[PDB]
Amino acid sequence: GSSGSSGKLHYKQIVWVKLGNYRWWPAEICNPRSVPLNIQGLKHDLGDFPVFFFGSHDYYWVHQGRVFPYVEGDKSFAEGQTSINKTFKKALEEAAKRFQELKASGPSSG
Repeated sequence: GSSGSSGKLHYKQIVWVKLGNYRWWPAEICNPRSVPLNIQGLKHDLGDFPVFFFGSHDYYWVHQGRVFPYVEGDKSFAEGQTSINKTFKKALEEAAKRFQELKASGPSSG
């Protein structure tokens, strides 16, 4: 916001999506004005914001605190000799792109 700001996730932000077990899935918080009504229509309570699931490409409303901040200069978890080859990877790549895109965007508020 302005003066004293540091908390709660903000739209257009790369984070980690919790699915279950040691397995996870990257995603980026999106805005309700961005996603289609189809998503908007989705009910909610509070905090829960629209997020886009990479690889799959699906929007959902998930509370906050369950998602983690995706780092760039580091990983040590999902990278280093891999012979899986699945949607995940596709998501990983996308998740990366976005992160690179977000930061790589014209100046407009913020």
